[PDB]
Amino acid sequence: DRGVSTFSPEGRLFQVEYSLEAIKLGSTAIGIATKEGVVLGVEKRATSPLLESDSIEKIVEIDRHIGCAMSGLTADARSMIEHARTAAVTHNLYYDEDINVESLTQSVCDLALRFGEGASGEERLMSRPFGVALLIAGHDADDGYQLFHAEPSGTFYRYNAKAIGSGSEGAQAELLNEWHSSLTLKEAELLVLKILKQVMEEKLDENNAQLSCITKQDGFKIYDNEKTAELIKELKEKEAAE
Amino acid sequence: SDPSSINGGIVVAMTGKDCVAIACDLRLGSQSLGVSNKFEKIFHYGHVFLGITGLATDVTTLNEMFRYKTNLYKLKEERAIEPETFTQLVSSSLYERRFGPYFVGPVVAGINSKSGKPFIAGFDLIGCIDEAKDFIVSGTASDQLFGMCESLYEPNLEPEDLFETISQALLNAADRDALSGWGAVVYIIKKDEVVKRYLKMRQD
Amino acid sequence: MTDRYSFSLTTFSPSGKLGQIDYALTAVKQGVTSLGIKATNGVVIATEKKSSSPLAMSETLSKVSLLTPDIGAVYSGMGPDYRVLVDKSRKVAHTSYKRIYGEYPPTKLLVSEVAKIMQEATQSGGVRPFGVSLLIAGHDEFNGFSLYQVDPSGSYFPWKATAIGKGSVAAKTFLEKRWNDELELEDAIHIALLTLKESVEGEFNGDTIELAIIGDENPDLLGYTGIPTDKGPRFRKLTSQEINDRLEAL
Amino acid sequence: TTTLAFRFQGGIIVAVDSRATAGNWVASQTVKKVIEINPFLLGTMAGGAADCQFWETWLGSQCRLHELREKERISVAAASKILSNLVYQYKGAGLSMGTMICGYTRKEGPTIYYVDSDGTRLKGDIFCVGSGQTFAYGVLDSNYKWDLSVEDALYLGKRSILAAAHRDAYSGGSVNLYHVTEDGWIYHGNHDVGELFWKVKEEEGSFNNVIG
Amino acid sequence: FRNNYDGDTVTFSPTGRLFQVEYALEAIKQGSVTVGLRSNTHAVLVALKRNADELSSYQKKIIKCDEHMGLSLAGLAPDARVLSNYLRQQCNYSSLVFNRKLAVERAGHLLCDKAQKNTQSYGGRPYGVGLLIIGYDKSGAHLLEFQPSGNVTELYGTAIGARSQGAKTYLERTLDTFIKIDGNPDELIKAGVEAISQSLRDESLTVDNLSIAIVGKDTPFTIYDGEAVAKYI
Amino acid sequence: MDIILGIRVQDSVILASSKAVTRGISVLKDSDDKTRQLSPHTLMSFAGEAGDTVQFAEYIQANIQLYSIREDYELSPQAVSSFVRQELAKSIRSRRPYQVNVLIGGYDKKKNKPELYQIDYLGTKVELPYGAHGYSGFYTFSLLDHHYRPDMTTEEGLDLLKLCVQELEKRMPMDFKGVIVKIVDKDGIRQVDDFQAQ
Amino acid sequence: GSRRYDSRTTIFSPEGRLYQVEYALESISHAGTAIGIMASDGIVLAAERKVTSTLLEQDTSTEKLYKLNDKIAVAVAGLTADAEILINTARIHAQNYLKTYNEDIPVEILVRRLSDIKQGYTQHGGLRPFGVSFIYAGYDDRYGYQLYTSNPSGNYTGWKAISVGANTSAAQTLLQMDYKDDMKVDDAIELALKTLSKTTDSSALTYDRLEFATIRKGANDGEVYQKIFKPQEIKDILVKTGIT
Amino acid sequence: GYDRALSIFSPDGHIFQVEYALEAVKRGTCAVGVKGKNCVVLGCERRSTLKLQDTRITPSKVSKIDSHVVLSFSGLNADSRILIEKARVEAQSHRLTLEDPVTVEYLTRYVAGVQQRYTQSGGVRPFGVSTLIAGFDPRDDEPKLYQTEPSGIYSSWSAQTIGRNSKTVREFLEKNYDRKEPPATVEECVKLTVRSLLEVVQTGAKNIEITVVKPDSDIVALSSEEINQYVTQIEQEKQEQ
Ligand SMILES: *C(=O)[C@]1([C@@H](O)[C@@H]2C=CCCC2)NC(=O)[C@@H]2CCO[C@@]21C
Repeated sequence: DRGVSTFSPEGRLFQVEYSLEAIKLGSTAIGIATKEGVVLGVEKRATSPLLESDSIEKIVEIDRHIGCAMSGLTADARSMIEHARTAAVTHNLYYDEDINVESLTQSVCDLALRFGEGASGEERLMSRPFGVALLIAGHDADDGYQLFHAEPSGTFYRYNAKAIGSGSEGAQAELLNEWHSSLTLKEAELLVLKILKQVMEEKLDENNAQLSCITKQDGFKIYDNEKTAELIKELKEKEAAE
Repeated sequence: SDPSSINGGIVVAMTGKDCVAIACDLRLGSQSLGVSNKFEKIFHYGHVFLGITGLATDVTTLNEMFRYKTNLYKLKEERAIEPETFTQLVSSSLYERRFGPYFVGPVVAGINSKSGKPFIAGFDLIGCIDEAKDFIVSGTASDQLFGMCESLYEPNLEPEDLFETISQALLNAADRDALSGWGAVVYIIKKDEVVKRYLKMRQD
Repeated sequence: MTDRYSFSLTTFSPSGKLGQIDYALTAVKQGVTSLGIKATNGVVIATEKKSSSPLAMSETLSKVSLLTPDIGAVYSGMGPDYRVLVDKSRKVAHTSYKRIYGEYPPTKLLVSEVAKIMQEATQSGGVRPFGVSLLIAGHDEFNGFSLYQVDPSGSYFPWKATAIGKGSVAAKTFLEKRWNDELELEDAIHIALLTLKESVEGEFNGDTIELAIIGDENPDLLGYTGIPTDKGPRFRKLTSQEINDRLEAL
Repeated sequence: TTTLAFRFQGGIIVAVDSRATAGNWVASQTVKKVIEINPFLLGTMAGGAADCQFWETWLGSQCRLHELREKERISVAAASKILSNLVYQYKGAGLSMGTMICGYTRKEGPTIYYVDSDGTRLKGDIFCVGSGQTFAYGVLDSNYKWDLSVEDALYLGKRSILAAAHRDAYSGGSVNLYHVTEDGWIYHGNHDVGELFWKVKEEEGSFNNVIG
Repeated sequence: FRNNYDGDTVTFSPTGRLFQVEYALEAIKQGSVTVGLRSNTHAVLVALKRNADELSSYQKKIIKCDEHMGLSLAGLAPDARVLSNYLRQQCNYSSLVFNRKLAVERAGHLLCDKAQKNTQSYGGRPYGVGLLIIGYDKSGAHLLEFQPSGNVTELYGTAIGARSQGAKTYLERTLDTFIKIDGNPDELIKAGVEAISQSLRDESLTVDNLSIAIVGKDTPFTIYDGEAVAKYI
Repeated sequence: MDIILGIRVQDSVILASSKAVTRGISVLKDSDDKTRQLSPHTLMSFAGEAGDTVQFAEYIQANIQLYSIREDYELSPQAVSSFVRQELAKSIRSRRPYQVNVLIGGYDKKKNKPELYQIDYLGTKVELPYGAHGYSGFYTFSLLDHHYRPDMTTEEGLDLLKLCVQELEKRMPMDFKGVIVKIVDKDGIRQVDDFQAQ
Repeated sequence: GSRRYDSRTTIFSPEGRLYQVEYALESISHAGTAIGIMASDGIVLAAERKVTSTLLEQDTSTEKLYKLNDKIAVAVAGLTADAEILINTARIHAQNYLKTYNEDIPVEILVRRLSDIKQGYTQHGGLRPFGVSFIYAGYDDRYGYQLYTSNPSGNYTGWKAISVGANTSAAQTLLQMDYKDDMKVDDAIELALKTLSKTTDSSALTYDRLEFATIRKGANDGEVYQKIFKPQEIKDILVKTGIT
Repeated sequence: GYDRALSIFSPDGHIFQVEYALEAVKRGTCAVGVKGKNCVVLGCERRSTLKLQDTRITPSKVSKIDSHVVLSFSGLNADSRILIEKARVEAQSHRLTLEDPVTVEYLTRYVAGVQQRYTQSGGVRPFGVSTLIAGFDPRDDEPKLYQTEPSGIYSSWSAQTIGRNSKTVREFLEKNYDRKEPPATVEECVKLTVRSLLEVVQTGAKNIEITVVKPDSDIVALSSEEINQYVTQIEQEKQEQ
């Protein structure tokens, strides 16, 4: 056949590219970073009405000051989350402090290209790249609030706002026009709630969508359904307002 | 300290006319404390008999090991193991643990099913085979057993006679050993049948 | 470096055949004929010494090998494969038996050991099956005389008489005609020589034929005396001269 | 060293001394002998400072990891067994630690677990560890009641350490108090034994044998 | 042809080529441009940072390996992290064990040898990134160009990445000029920005878009980004 | 060492174990239960080295429960004891052996008979009407050798033990803080909460 | 590299089937037929020897019936050599169990273990599976007489009567036709021979082409006894049952 | 030694070996689970490609991981055993170290992890199995029902089915299961389960087995009669119209 870490004639790694495709098929995830916190929202997208929506966990906590959202083959994200939680906790044990959001992200991205059938560079025992992208958001004293997009390629970009998943090209275009350096946390919330509604196949309600944020004061929190439902109602009103 | 003097016990085997006998006491103690008066030290796999003195846990482990090995042997060879062969299996199994040996004193007894010839053999803890024609002793009262046997023994005794001889050897030797006694059992073996008799002795 | 062939090279085809075993058997088919016959008091195995050149010294190449003092082997197929199989067999007779029980293994068990070695070359990663079929003849106290055949698959079966290789079909047929359960060793040797003649194209004498027997104990071949229970090997390769003497009464 | 921890109606009282010695040398009179695993768990340190400090801080990291993984507060039983099993892995290596793992969970209520480097893990109501333990036990055993008030309980612990600080040459410095409630532990100050002794003597009338 | 001889680095084509290696080199060309040039007192790295969206950051392209050494990358970022990390260890080793700063020429040899191993064995893949190493050691200022093929060359200046050829011709021209910008970092840096803008086309170098790094005689390898590079735009 | 006693009567096995846990100069606990239920009809008592004691007991418990789930069946007492003997006989020749002695009392539902097994840390196993570990046997065996009868009722067994515990509380130098008694029979394992004065 | 020559013995077909297992089963279907019939007072194992000659030594032969334990035996259908590899490990597992618990291994536990080993070659390792199917006839004190079957996939099931190898469809239909819960060993012995007799691809069904074994609990004893019939014994029972 | 990447990505972003693993599940006998207000019921259908089996010994479809949790599945039988064993082992280890039995979600997340892992490790193919895991968290009375698949993904359901014709039976459940009023009885819950299976089992008294799980390790499997009784009362519900 062909090696799992082979280069295409264009200078790209097949498996990594094909990986990005699976990610495109995943549920939408959006992140907005403001000077008042970072918001992270996702599309639950249950496959049947019998599936209990709240058992869908696409937004998880890394540490009190770091949380993340996922899009793609979600099962592939578990070992990534584990590695992240361990990395942040370990850092605290060694340095009696919080791990910087960038550092935590870089650690996760280090697993990324550790795949192959015997690549001469160490002992990368993992048959294929991860099939899921991650939005890592957090806060730290040196660079305040931050949003990162970690891909199976091993590269991670910092964004003021970013969307990954099925409705990303569309949603990202929206974020391009909506984002500005002075958004309030509440604005970002509605804004994320709004874009999700535009790209989601289903009609967005507090059961097929979920919000969350991370603030320096209270850290990472996942908004419960009641809290979001109200924010949803508030959006419908401001939209019908003009 | 001495793994061979913790539990106590003895075993003795003798050859007679077209027969062999193997006997042992039934004591199992923890130094001065008597713990069991039913710890038999004789086992058999087919028509081959094995007595074992020494550290009780090893006596138990070795029996379990030889059962295991003689079982597979039967399944592959499609016949029961013979005295001479088992003796070699015992030897090599013990030597395999040359630098971390089982603290035991094995004794093999039986009659070759094809030649009818009687057979007994002893081993040190690391497998050295002692193949005597007369008798073999083992245990905390082995010195006494050597004395008893050397005097009481004579060649070609009949089954009924060898029984008396081996029993008197075992009995009087055990009574001069603090760690032996509390019961005894004697096996009289012939080509066709094997009788097992429990003896009556002091219980102190 | 490092053998990275950790997967089987012999696998099942849709028809359920195991290709490499089949091909190996085909290689056996092209090999020089060899045979074995069991008598009431012995066994004989024989083959043809197909000298690959007149400059070659046929004696320096034995197709009939002693595995234990009471067991011998002969084959048909790839000579180099046979040679290593004999080395491995002689060693396994020791490591898995003599060093444990203090005596040589009985024919069926040693055969079983060889068979296992062959079966593994049929499933282990990175290898091909052995391209040979062996005929092993031996004797042991509780089983008497026996003759076995071991094929590339690792399968083995007991025979009264049989042949393998080039003219196996013809030879097997000729054997079925002359074999009975009352043959004496000499009779089997005779029948063996006749059977082998039909398979030989050119010269047929004690220098072109290789033949051994599993029979009585040869105390003269022990090398020492003093131990009553040690009487000598039962395996004995016949000499060029010994064969010719019997060819005259052909 | 003298450390104690006891269970009662209002939760758990934890009191320790703060002296560090190497032979007859007093290395410190202001050492911390209580590790704040996290806001709900406390650990006492007796024996080797490095060993206790290191593994109890590590315990903290393992508890945190548990709560992230199970989205639920770790039980005192479970936290104590993590330490216990770690320590048991090193049995024979020379670790030296006598410790009390204390917490208040909804599921268990007030819970104290004694854990030492021999691998021993014991659940109990009252525990005293250290070269001053016997002194503290004397005071504790005769005044302990399950229905003690949080105020009196705190004092009993403080007094028990005081008794030990006085008689045990390897105990003293100051007393560190802690009250453990289901909502977390509450620090109750650092009481210099020096001043505490004279004060207690006068107000209580005890320590009559000492001239003040 | 090619298709049958490009499935892995362990295969030579009928003409003696190594396609996987060549495909790797392709990843560099697709990378943002970066430039390097040195006088006799300093060495400079000017790199164009590329952004994903206008809501994204401009990926860092310069990495410090020690106080006297550093590099710029073009291609797979992860591979530069690995290679620079290895360079960091090698510099660290030289210091700890021999109390000696690692020679820039020696670093080059070490990078070449690490890259070569990934082009002769089954299973691995060549590194897909180009590197420009600058540093001041016991023999002055230095600039090196590293190619995934394992080829490392010492130069006065150069550029790698998309449209790199612009800056490269400019430098090959300005040579006699900048090679003498001794004792004046600002002049060397400006010359670097002038070479890099020779590869622009899309936009123009902005504040959060330009990245510069310098090292020399009495200047520990330091990196300037944003406001700090404003005085060069 | 602690007190580990066992007596097999007509239809049950009774195990008595001291409640004290002493660490050096002080008795840290006087309510310790030195036992683990291996299965509904099998109980194991233990005494020995500080940490090894419980770690071993719980390790054995885990394995039996796992076997019970996998096979949806309860291993016979004899089976559970051979498993335990082997575990200790392995340990005796390892880097750091388990210094634990145990008594295994179980009711064989298939044979409908109680069984008592004594196994020391070396993997020495024996089946007895009654047994003990440590010094305990020294003070009690003469009493059991005297009053023991194969047809004793559970009530008679408890009276014979009480006698043993009294002798122990008289001649033994240490205060083991009384014992916890448990009965194992056809209906399972139950604890005699009233022995502090039975 | 090597990848080029890897058959990939452990992957799924687009239909979710395991190529190798399927092909191995196909291989097994050309193997001599083996029958297993469980009665109220025993179990019967019978097998047809594939390929034979006048010169084949039958007294010293065994290619289908193997003793695993003193209470368990198996009938083989497939590659003999592969079977022997599995049989030996099965024998070792039985003894390990015995030494650990001092009780003979329950029949299902041994079967599940052997099947688990087979299942392994199905999910990892890159090796061909064993071209073997077993019929297990054994007895234990928890379920008494039991009859099991395991194939290349690693699946196993219990039966009152069953067959493996060639013409199993024909054999199964005939068995399902005349089997009765209250059968007796002697009845089953007869059913077995009749079934093989009608499914043979050979002319007649003679003794030299059969192997026979029974696991009974000899009333005059109280223990379990396995009996691997000898040439002459098969020849006899072959006449009695009316097949001469 | 063998570490070939069997589960890799294809151009369209799919992992065929995992995809084909699902196909093996579709082929397996149907399985269903529905949770009542105070229990969970697991139903499985029995094949009939061959019938002359010994039901006493032939491996049952519902397995107990611990005394309070059960696991059923659809797919390769040989594969399910590996998962069941690992799950049973992890159940004991959890009790040994946390001194508390596993929650149903925990046990599920474990099994799922093993599955996910087999989708990106060299030399191994994914599990051709999908599972339904049900039970009651220690000291809790709220019923739990989870489902896992080859990919390693898992989630909880009010009711769910897997295996052949699961498409059919799921529909039945989607228009016969009200989250507002879940089968408030062990009886009416078992009935709804039997009804859902009859949509695909086609008259199979001996082809339908049910297991009822109640709080506090109360688990029991119904007998042919008990079930057959439910079938009977159901065929009448139809005829009576
Ligand atoms: C008490 O246990 C003690 C302390 O020094 C020590 C210090 C900090 C935390 C752990 C406890 N340990 C010792 O080894 C000395 C000598 C006697 O006891 C100490 C005072």
